[PDB]
Amino acid sequence: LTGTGVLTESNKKFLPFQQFGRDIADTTDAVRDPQTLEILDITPCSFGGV
Amino acid sequence: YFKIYSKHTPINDLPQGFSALEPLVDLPIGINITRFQTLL
Ligand SMILES: *[C@@H]1O[C@H](CO)[C@@H](O)[C@H](O)[C@H]1NC(C)=O
Ligand SMILES: *[C@@H]1O[C@H](CO)[C@@H](O)[C@H](O)[C@H]1NC(C)=O
Repeated sequence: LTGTGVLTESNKKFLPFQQFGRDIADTTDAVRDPQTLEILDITPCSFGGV
Repeated sequence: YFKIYSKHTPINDLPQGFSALEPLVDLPIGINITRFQTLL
């Protein structure tokens, strides 16, 4: 899963079988880190219209 | 290519209401199943 974003700690209550989460656009919203199963939120890097 | 899901709850003949079952396993076994039975 390639991408670009701010990775954060998250409160998302992933059940023990769930590996990643999605937004309604099908874009990934969170991931469980494969080497140590912390649940990371994914947010796009800070942006806006100029 | 086989799945098992489960749930387990205390109760007050199948009880009413709602249940959502988490996967226990995917088994990569690809076995042809048409028939089944239960151990007692
Ligand atoms: C991966 O390796 C690190 C360092 O050896 C270890 O702390 C971690 O528990 C390992 N994770 C898995 C899923 O084996
Ligand atoms: C499973 O075996 C039966 C005969 O024992 C056969 O009719 C059936 O086509 C087989 N299943 C599949 C997916 O082909």
